[PDB]
Amino acid sequence: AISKNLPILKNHFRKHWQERVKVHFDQAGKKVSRRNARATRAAKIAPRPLDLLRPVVRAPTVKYNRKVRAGRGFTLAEVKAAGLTAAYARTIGIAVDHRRQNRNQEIFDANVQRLKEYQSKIIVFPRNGKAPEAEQVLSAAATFPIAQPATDVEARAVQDNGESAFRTLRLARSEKKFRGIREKRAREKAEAE
Amino acid sequence: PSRFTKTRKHRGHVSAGKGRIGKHRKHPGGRGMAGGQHHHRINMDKYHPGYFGKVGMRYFHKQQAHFWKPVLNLDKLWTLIPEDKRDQYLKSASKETAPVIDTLAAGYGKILGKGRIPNVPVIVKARFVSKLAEEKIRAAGGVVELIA
Amino acid sequence: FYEDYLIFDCRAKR
Amino acid sequence: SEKAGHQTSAESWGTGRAVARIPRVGGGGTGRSGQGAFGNMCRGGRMFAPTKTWRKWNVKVNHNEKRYATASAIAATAVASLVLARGHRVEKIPEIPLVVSTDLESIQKTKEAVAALKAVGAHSDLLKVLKSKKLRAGKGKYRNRRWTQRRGPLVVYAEDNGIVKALRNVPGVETANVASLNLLQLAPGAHLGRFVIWTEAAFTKLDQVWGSETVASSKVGYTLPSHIISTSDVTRIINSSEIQSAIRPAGQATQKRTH
Amino acid sequence: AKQSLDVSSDRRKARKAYFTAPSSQRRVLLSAPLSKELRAQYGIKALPIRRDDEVLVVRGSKKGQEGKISSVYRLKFAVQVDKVTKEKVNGASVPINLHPSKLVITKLHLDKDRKALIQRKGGKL
RNA sequence: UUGACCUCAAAUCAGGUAGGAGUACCCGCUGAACUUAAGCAUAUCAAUAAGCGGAGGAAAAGAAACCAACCGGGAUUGCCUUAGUAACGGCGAGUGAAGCGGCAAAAGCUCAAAUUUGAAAUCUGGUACCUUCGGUGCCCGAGUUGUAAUUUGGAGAGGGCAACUUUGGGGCCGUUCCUUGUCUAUGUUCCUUGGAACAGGACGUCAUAGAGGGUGAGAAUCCCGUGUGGCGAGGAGUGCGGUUCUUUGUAAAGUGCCUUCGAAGAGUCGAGUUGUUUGGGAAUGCAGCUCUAAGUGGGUGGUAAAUUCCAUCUAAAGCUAAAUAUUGGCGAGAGACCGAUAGCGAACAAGUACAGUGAUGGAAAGAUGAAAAGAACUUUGAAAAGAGAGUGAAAAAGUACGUGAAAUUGUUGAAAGGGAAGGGCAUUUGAUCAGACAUGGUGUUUUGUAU
RNA sequence: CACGGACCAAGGAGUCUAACGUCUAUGCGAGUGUUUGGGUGUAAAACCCAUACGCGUAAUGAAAGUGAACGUAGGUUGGGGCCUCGCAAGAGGUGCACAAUCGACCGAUCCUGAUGUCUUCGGAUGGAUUUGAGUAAGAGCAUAGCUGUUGGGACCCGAAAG
RNA sequence: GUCGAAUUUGGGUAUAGGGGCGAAAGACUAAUCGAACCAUCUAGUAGCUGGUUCCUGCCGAAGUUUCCCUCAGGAUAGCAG
RNA sequence: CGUGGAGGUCAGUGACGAAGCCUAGACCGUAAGGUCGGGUCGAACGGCCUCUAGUGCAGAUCUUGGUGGUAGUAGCAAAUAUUCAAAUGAGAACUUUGAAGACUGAAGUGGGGAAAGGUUCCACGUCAACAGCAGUUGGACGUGGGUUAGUCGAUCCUAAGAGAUGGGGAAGCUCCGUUUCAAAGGCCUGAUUUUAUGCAGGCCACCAUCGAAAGGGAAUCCGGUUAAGAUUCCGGAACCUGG
RNA sequence: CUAUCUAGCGAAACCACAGCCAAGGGAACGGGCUUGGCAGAAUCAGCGGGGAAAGAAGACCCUGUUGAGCUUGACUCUAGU
RNA sequence: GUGGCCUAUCGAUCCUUUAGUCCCUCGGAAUUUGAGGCUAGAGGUGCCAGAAAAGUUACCACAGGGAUAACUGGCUUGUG
Repeated sequence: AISKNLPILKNHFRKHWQERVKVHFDQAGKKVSRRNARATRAAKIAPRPLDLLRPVVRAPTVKYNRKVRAGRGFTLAEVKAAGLTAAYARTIGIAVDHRRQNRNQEIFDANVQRLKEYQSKIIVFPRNGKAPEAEQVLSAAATFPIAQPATDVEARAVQDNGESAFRTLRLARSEKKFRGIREKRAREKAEAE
Repeated sequence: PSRFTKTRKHRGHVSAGKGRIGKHRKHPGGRGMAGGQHHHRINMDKYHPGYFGKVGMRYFHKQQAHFWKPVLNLDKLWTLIPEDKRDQYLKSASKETAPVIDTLAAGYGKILGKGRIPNVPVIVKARFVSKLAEEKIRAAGGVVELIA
Repeated sequence: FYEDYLIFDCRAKR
Repeated sequence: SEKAGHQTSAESWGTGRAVARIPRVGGGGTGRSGQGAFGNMCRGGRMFAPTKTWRKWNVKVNHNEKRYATASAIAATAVASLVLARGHRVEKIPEIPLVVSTDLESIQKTKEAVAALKAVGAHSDLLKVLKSKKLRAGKGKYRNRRWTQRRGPLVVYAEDNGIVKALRNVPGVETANVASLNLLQLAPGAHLGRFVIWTEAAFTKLDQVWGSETVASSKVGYTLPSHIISTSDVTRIINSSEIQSAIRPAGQATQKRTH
Repeated sequence: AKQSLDVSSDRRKARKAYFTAPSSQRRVLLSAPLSKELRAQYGIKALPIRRDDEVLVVRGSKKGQEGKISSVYRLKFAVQVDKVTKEKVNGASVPINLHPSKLVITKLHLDKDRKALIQRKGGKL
């Protein structure tokens, strides 16, 4: 069972796995079906673009916070600031997420400008008459792509003020480590008489 | 495939390369890593030492994202710059136009000092750095500015 | 199917 | 079928009945009763290692290797030593790579399309396909593979305005766009040197599609594969001048039998 | 070749469709071509055959014999003609089952429905 | 005395509804052991099989009492990855998720808790009529122990001020979708073989049709079809595209500022204990008992507890497409699959025949020939059948039928043979058999005058 | 004087998979991997593609955490090949890989504990018969194949049992 | 042997598998009983036996070490390619 | 080396005969195996470069099928027993008739039934298989006919027992229990004379149902009749129930 | 009455190939091998020396890290109480 | 002089416990308990490279063994 020098393997095939083996022969036919469904939905919503406008939004999780990303909806404050309601926006092609909140003016302003560009880029046909032909597109996310904000410039001058920037991190670590002990020593000093 | 297999060559030969005495049987020593403290102990102690026991302290709900700190050594540090401008910034060994290098946006978390950048000034935007790395950068004439 | 009875001998066997 | 061979309730009878210990079918009155069961050596049985659908059917090939191969296959179109080796009947051809006008891309009718190729010189390669229709030999005949035939040329366009449908019915003839260029068409059977009829627009776009020493490829990151040897004729290298300046004289090529 | 997804290129299915065909589809299967005279006179190439038509044999060992149809044996995929028979040893006459594809019509049996079918196929009468 | 209410009943009362089948996939309950650990008791097999209940074309889940600790994200589902990781585990064998990120698909919402109180405004049923998937009127009834309007936490409501903005429903005809019908090219021209030409050769034609099948042998061109387009028929339908009639509405909704308010789910959360379960570790979830809350409260924040803060949701009520699954059913298309001891058990009157008290078990069995033309007739015989004749391309195809192997047997022929036969090296004997014996050559003694 | 075999036909036993090891071939190369998916198509094919993700490029400690040049990226011995002298033999110089060996560097452990300071923080410097699956002008990634390993019915047949 | 009864017997009826019934033999429970039969889990496991399908060419063993509830087996080193 | 299939080529072979099979006929190869000739046969098949695998049998008390020696052998010997003639027939140890001799010996080899079987009953025709020899015969084969009830039985009653309802358990398939902690139903006379059946009275309380072709039980016997039916049909003579 | 012979009918067990001995050696008791003796078609009835005759993967014994039935202050549990 | 003049006198993982550093962690941020870790020992496995473990079967079963008994035979011949 154990034999010559080979790594310890962990193969989880002690159950009845060969009752549950899903080989995706479906892949190509299913891609075809996806494409045809997209085309069908398009034909049903013939002027409309098959996808809503989603916002630009900053990612969680410090691994990814450096990156911006597409989100769910435009944060009722943002649509009010852009000058229309959520119940009307949802009918115009704008996704609204009541449960996210604005904590940053950069993202707020970015999504607001996104909404303005959208409102200028679209035309909304009246409920009455003409149906003024408009040669539909299929991606709002392609028209309004998600743009990574530029953080700085390519070249700058050097501002070296001599505190060495590893000492900095080290002292931050130290004061976070000994915060509570120091507050306790201060309390006990104040306790003196 | 089947026809470059030695099974085709074992045809006619009785035991199929498995022995007349030893007789390929089902599981003549166990199944799996059985016998590790027992009849397979020598294999385990010779080739997989440390397999038995426990060594330290647990971590419940460990996410491999608080530990994201991909490292970059100084020896590279210009691979982050496109080649269209590298020679320019190197021959213009100049302050007041020194290039800024955002390692985080490139996907790095810490800078390390393996070896020998040139003597050009550079601004390095990093989350963390090492002592020797910063020493070498500002010896080349640049600076590190911390970010998050 | 058949279990004939004459092959059964324990005389002189043991 | 996973059920195959196992739709029975068979149990070995054991020892003491003067029969092999294979599982046997119970009951009465049938003929099947008493018969062997469940085993590869047995009739009505289960085959050994029943075929599964989670066999690996398709294969990853690296993209740059696919491209190396398609490029080599294209390059072998410009070599008659390889094109005749496949039996494409190009001995009466003036030159290869054979190129024609872009007016062929706009032909709508098969009669006009085929007359063009007759005039160009593919007449023999078409007639070969007409002459080579034979029944298949295997059991493929009653598995929808009843006929075999050769391939004619591969016509290559840049834009289609009727030529695909013009040649859709002609036996052997295949059509392709320059951007795709199936290797299954360019090196059939893995035998290099298919006879290819390019158009001028295709023959021009081929640089845009694969690149050169001066332009880009239209495939991101793709540089054509570089040679490890400058020329493939090495006798010329050996005999040029400088080696021969350095070389010791030769022997007689069949040693004298001494003793 | 075939481009439709509703059409099958399978020997098994096509042969089964042939042999398990009902009498209404076997009528279409057992069509015969017209002679040159009738093709020029009606503008038609073929037609489904029936019982009082006159016909001429153009393949086989009965090649060259004319005659009127006697019965369309659709179950046998065949046509029986009067004056085309096998004379047995016991002085009997057994009709010979022929295929209409090996036949040529010289004279039609006409009716409102055949005339309509012809006009539908683009004929002139 | 009479008439009501509450509760409980009966009626072949008036109208309806549930059951059973199928069950591949789906929601749940119950619930193993074989097995692995080289023994075995935890563990694993497995939160599986069997068993029970209940659904649909999908189901379930689902609009956060979520994830997080970020510059924060934002219903659910599914795929790549996370990860064979963190963790569990006689820390042994072995088991083992989730957040992040990329993508597919995307859709959001409604009740309870409020006095309409200047008017139960609500609703089933019956009945008459009508333009009938229903509507109008009238009449009983339900219901204040609360039916409609208003609101659902993202908010919102009651007053006060101010302005603006936007609306509904039927027809008709197309389009869409489904089912379905019909029509739309080109040789059956010569010669040979053959029983048959669908083969071979020659000459051609059509090709957006050289896919496939049939036909007396390999058929684009004989037939059905294929390819390309056209002409219809019946339906479903509000999906939108035009036209037309009704004007819905002294109605409804949205929006700004000020003010007073802002109800928000209890034998539930939560705790102890037990049991089970989980990767969940001082206890992940579920259930049982016991205890049992609160309202600047409660829950979560993956090490129990006290103290102090912070962040984040808002349970104990509820609906909702799509992406996802699918050995079943209906309908289609394909295969480097099997090719009648194979492939489904079943290519056939197969879940048949047959066995068994029963549950249950469970086969074998394909091919004459193009066409029965399936052998008229004569004769021997009691007859079966034979010999002849005859059909057929063939009876060396005669329903014991395509081909027709071997074991095994018969006849004929040859050969040998004193308790085996068989085999090897070598030869005799007998039988049988392959190969080289032309070649270039002086040459014309030559006829056919150059052979 | 051990087991199977009366005879013949047909059938009949190291397979496929998930993850891996060594070796080998191919492509690219400090990068590599198109095929979850999107586009596209003569439609399960072929062709094209973004963002991520995986592996590798940094190890080490249980962890907090820290994190690879004194030097021509070291010295010494040997080393193919190359250069110079030589008619050659041989002599010298440079010496990749590779082997051995003494060192330097990174991390852990044990010490030493500077300027300084929230006077309890910080940890410079120099060490050590200690230790690492490390550094020292990167080699890997993907695919394919033989062989081997583990799990799976697992080369075929085979229990008593539960 | 027994033969007017603790008799013999039909039919109906009850008792069903760790259960029944038993004047007790572990006897009977449909030719099945020291735990029936059917199907499924199940191709249950097997360190044990048997078998394991073509030619040629080159090379060519071990039955020994240490450990193992180890002694009919494995890991390990050795022999071989 | 060989096999099944796949891409490619040989514009490969082929109804003027593909593949297959037989061939003490030939040739090649160390061999695996290849090739040719002949005969049979009738429709497809191969060489080379590559791909692929359900790929090569002497064995597994292997599987399925088929066939042998054994061997014209063992053997077709329990139940006392057959014989002669004729007829039929192609043919007679076995069929039919007759004559004779025997047995069962009324606790029968008789005559009837229950269970079970299911048309075996009976006729006609008939002998390929079956009847362990035969066969003109048959429970065989083929074609047909045939079972008549107020009284015989079932049907009805209860037995041991089974089992709904109400209710109670159980996650549940279902279990308990059968008069139970139930509001558990129907019978006579009428009274009216819109009239059909309400009200008038009164009575009554058991509390499903199933369970016996041998228990209990309303009533039929003779004679005759068919190839085959009879307490059933005909004839005659009776009886019971209900109205 | 069989056996026996005949007419008709017509199996099975078993079978590597087969069937003369002595000794020798040899898996230590050979039908075959070595050495010798010997050895003449085809056969019938009987027989029971041999074929280590056939019948069954020894049922005694041992081994198995295979079981079951039964017991008990074994180990661990449990309905009930 | 790093125990006994020398050659023998002894013991893994997991679990518990103790000593040491008074160091790391309890992963939203702190203090104090508690818990977990790192380094070095003890608690013991004598079948001593370390399962947690009573019998019977004259009712028996399976896989196998001539690796292994009970007969003959054969080597031997103590004993007879």
